[PDB]
Amino acid sequence: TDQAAFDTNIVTLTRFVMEQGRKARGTGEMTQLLNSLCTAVKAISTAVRKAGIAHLYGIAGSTNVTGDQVKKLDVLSNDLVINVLKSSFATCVLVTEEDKNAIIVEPEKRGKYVVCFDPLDGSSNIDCLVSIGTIFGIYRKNSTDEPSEKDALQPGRNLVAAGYALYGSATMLVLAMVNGVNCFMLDPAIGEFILVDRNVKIKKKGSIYSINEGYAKEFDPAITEYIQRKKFPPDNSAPYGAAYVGSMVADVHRTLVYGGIFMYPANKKSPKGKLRLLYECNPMAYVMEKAGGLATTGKEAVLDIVPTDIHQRAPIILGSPEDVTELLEIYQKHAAK
Amino acid sequence: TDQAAFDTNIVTLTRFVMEQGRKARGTGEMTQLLNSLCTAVKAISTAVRKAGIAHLYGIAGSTNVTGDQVKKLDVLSNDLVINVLKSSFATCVLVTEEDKNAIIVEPEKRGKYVVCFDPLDGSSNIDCLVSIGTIFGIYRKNSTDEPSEKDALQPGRNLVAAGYALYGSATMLVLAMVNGVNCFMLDPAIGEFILVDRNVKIKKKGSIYSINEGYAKEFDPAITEYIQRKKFPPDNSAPYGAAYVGSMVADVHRTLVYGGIFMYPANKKSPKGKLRLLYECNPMAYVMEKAGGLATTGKEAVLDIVPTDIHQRAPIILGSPEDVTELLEIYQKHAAK
Amino acid sequence: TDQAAFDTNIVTLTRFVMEQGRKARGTGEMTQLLNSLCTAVKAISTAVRKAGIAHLYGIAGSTNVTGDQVKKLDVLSNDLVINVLKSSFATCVLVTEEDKNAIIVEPEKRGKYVVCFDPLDGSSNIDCLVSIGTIFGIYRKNSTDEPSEKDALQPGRNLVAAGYALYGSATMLVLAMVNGVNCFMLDPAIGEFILVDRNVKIKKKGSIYSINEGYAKEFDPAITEYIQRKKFPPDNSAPYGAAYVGSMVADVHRTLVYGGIFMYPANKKSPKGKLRLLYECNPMAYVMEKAGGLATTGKEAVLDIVPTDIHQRAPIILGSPEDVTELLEIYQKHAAK
Amino acid sequence: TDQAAFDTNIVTLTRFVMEQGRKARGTGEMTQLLNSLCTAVKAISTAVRKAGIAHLYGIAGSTNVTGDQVKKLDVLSNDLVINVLKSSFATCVLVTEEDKNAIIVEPEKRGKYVVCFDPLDGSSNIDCLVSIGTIFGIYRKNSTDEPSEKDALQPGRNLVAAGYALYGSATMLVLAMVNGVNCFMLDPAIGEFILVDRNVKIKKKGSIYSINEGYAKEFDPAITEYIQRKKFPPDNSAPYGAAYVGSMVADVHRTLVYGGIFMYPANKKSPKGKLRLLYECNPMAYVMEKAGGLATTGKEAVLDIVPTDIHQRAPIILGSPEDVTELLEIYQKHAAK
Ligand SMILES: O=P(O)(O)OC[C@H]1O[C@](O)(CO)[C@@H](O)[C@@H]1O
Ligand SMILES: O=P(O)(O)OC[C@H]1O[C@](O)(CO)[C@@H](O)[C@@H]1O
Ligand SMILES: O=P(O)(O)OC[C@H]1O[C@](O)(CO)[C@@H](O)[C@@H]1O
Ligand SMILES: O=P(O)(O)OC[C@H]1O[C@](O)(CO)[C@@H](O)[C@@H]1O
Repeated sequence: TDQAAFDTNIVTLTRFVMEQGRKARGTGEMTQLLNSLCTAVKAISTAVRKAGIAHLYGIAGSTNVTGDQVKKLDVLSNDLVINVLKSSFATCVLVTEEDKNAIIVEPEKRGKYVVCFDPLDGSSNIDCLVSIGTIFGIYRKNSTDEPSEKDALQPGRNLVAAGYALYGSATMLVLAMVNGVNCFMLDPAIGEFILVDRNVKIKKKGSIYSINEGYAKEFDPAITEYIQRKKFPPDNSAPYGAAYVGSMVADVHRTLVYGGIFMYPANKKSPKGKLRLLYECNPMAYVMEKAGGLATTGKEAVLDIVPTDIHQRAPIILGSPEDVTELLEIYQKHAAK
Repeated sequence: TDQAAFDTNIVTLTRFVMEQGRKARGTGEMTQLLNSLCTAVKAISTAVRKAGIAHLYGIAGSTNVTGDQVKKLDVLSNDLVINVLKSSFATCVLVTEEDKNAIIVEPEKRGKYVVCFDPLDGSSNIDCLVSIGTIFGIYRKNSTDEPSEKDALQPGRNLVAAGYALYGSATMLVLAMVNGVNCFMLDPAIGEFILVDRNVKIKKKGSIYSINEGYAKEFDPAITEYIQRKKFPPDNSAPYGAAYVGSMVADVHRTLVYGGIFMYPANKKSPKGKLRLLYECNPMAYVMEKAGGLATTGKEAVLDIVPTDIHQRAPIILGSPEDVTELLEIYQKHAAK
Repeated sequence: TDQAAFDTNIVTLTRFVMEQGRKARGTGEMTQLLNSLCTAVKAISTAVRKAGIAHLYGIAGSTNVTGDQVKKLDVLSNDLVINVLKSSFATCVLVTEEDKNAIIVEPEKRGKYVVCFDPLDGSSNIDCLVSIGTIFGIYRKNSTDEPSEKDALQPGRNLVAAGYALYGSATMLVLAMVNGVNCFMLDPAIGEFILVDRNVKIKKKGSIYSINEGYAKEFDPAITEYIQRKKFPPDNSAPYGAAYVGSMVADVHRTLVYGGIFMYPANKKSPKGKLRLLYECNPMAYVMEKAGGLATTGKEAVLDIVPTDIHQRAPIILGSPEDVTELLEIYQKHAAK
Repeated sequence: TDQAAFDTNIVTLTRFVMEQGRKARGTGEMTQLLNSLCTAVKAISTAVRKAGIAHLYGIAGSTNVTGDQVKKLDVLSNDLVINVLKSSFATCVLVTEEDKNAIIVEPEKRGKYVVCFDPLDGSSNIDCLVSIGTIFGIYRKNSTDEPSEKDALQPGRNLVAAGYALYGSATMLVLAMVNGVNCFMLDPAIGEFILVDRNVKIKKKGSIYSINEGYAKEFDPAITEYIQRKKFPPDNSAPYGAAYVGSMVADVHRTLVYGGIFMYPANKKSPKGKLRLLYECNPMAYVMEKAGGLATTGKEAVLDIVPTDIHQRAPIILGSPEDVTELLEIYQKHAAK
């Protein structure tokens, strides 16, 4: 249909819960949440435009000496991305990798929305200005009793909203709850978030794939098989392209468009991959599923584990329900016993 | 005291009610409000950097032909500054000058916080880039029954938060409720509001005054008396300075600092002045009082009238409790009968 | 369907100064210290507007630093300029307010220009948060001599252009040249003082006087037996309004975009006015007479003054041809005995 | 107490190019089309990043505009550049991608430079929202002749500088000159490509190859019987990782700030590579060999190519001295029969 109108309007993130929220007859408590992170999708959004060199220590007021000499900004990100959560007065179990374990919230600033986020999708190789941003997750807190680190030990299948934050050039927060996916391209001129492509649905026939191809030898003859099919497509087909930003997001957000498919299991160096799942190989996985995007580990659906530790890691391979789920009959071609 | 610390923190506006709000054991409903205006203290904040010439029609997507040929942006301001209020789902009586009368809110997006604002402190003479911004007001809706235009007919004395928005260079939202005043200097780099001088208290001994001195002849021998005292300070004193931006804000925000005092009654041309009080000669008046700032009309305390019409206008003279209230014994020197 | 978004042939100051000097093979060295002056102004806007991430607000504590009575933003904003400029080499002589004695740029550079200015005049009135600005002229000199203070000593009728801005609701760099009055507005999207306000000439007999009537008893016989003239135009008709910003910078702005009577008479502390030739008289006033707006001092004029000190208070008095000629005629007639 | 806030002697690109050319009286005309090229890039960052107030998103409707397969941001971003540039006069010759045939700038201007470029290469990969960029070289020519296509036809070993940027997590304008590799980062606070990343040279034998292994069956004998070499370095040790951005621009970036093996071999649709001399080979590759990083094509090199068409696909293959020499040695040895 065609009628893309003129201005006098915007679509923030507040409105998304401010609106849908009451339609669910509630408190607007679920919302006390993500704004603090919305406020973050801009906060660090811009930190990297500067993160490069003469911008951080001194030239920004950085004095909370954290680390040995391998970082500080990263910690500074989450360093306000912590109490900000307390500033919402509704935080329960503030789940964060930065800390060995979470931090159980004080009697006062407590709710029933356990935020489980990665305060940084390993920006590390920030020296190139690649596609990175924020990460998060949450549960409507299943239990009741004095919240210990505990409950952040919950599957995405019983998690109604796990998510990231992509600052490419476009700071665009794709918010999604237990119903669909929706991106909020920000507007700095107005320091305001603005939705853009109303509702997302995972594509079905891609053409680019993601995993690390720099890694031939060590990989397995089951994954190093799905590989063959792209390179050497079998019944007279055309070779799958690829672009590996390296990132989980910057490749698992391409998936949100054109046609990408991450592949990343036990890299042999590591027994499961490189994503500390509970706020790594999950937020994305969840967002795709709502969108009708079949997420998984290759040997297990990413949203269905008994979280055997907070900072536990895991694999994720998702994209085209024909292409990413194609690996079933690849893992199922390599069938020896 | 001295300990002005380093970074890793910010003080928005959300937090002010998100925080104080629960300390009042409520819904966070009062807050669904002003964010939409917070979102505005930035929204138009920047409209004037452009408002000047090659920025508006076409070059911004302006097509909702309002007026004869004397404006459009102004209407465009409030043009989104309207439904934005509906986007909060808690709006009752959206009070706005732009319209002859308010607009009574539909059953759905209704609360118990009647927002009474001036969507524009007569920017008109925008051709100079002077000190202007937003305006507002609100009541915790006293009645109950089907809200007609009605209730926006309420005194500031039974109004717990009337306010403006000053974009000088510094977009700084001084929020205040029934308890004190607090300004939120924005940060565009993060499109985020940031409080600055914790708590305000009206000064007591100024040195600059505001009213229009271009107007000798028509003024009265009671106001054209307070005048004498400044020009010709009596018992061997020094002449009061002045700077009349022209604006109500840009002079009644100076009052918030250094030492100003607006004077502005029936300009004779008009029977009460030029401020359509209920969202003009009031927001400020109220903000000063909390701060221990004695507001008034000269012949009546600005926060105590039976609102004899929505768009009704009125006078306001406030500042130093010795200086602005000095007029009592001036109005009281000119005592004839 | 059709697509429309923005300007793709933008008129950058760089682009008018790169094509305006073509009247006679402009050499291509004017904009040298112009785009090099530029960056400074461009920058200083967010001083008053922003806080970086923390400015004077937070760093040590509320220490009683009463040993001086001048803000610190006054040297970081000055040096910056005195530093961005010398790098284009074109410098010759230097004179400011936030400095002392004539400082120069070695015969290891040098070009042909003598910019006389003030870092960001007003400063203090940014505390009351007014949208103030800054005066700043430049010189194309006649000298084989090594930069003595006697070199800057030239009246307005001998400059190349005068310039200033006002970081108010968008900075607008303003400069006067052989062809007239332009007005460059600033795009923050890219940080750009673009020509979006071409030529500018005011209204012949503008109904708006200008000055702080609070100084009533301080001015000489003219202005006074000249004030009520405007108060109630002897012609019985339209009396003058007043939007006297309060801060000198805009005292010239608003007026310009209109037509009014701004000025400064010799009072008590000012038996020679107070707004220095080299930085008030020759820039803004050179902008003015050249704008087609009469500019005055006291009895004499700015376009003809030679200081003893590069910091010599030369009065100022300006507006529309009729608006000010009336007054110089006031003087004419006020020759008295 | 002490006061600290920012830099007050900033190193503007304008300021390095205004002082770098002093090696021998730089004439002061280099930065002419440089600050005039500048504004364009400076601008184009918010194309991908912003939407003005509305871009392609909202204006008419989702009309099936399938008559073409190239975005519209491709001409507003091009023209803009081809328009900001001609205004400095210094132009000589013009060659792009988003245009056709040699377009020039009349003998009513002209200067000495021939900037060959692409408006914003990548475009499309901004839909998937990747932080892409743009290649754009410039020429200081040898010609008494009237601008024939035969004039641009010069290899890299005959330029004055090559340049590009990547509007990713802050645009960084990058340009190579007689003295080496710099890296100007962009301050949006004032819109400034400043020198905050001085000199830059990579790691000698960088453990990170570069290219889309998805193209496996498409490249010539070298890369292939060269791939597993890096997969498992014959030295048994450290195998190469891969952060192949996916988009050519950063395919040169990240690498640079590290050390890797980026390249492009002649495949099916590319029996002459695909990344044109005048805009891929001579800019970025001139940036490279001059960066101290071996740059290649196929058998021959970029620094020595003469096109039939100003749009002639010249392959590209580059990285660290050891990283690529191994490969040109691969060719050496791969002389075969
Ligand atoms: O090892 P690679 O291929 O460079 O991938 C980068 C990895 O680092 C991270 O940023 C971890 O923080 C992951 O999300 C990501 O998978
Ligand atoms: O008439 P003056 O002195 O210029 O004052 C401007 C007036 O216009 C307004 O902006 C009205 O919108 C008032 O708030 C203000 O008092
Ligand atoms: O009220 P006063 O004493 O005339 O001071 C205001 C004037 O003085 C200044 O401080 C300097 O001229 C300006 O900002 C303004 O023009
Ligand atoms: O996966 P492919 O087919 O090699 O395409 C990606 C490459 O092509 C381009 O589109 C042009 O080189 C670049 O962005 C990138 O280097």
